[PDB]
Amino acid sequence: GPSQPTYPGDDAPVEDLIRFYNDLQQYLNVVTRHRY
Amino acid sequence: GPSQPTYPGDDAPVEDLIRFYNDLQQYLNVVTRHRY
Ligand SMILES: [Zn+2]
Ligand SMILES: [Zn+2]
Repeated sequence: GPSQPTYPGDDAPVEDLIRFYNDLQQYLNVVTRHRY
Repeated sequence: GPSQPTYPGDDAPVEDLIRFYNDLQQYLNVVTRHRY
């Protein structure tokens, strides 16, 4: 599956936290075998 | 709004990454003024 996303840091702009959130969602969906 | 969640670390168990994901979602919804 996808490799584990890198956390962009506490001080990242909101746009980058949103990007990380989306990548983390995808990662967790694959790890849990639930790609919906 | 809620304070910014603390990242639990790359090596956290999946359950804790899910918990962080949910807390981050709530945080981002409030920051973007879109609590749906
Ligand atoms: Zn892979
Ligand atoms: Zn507050």
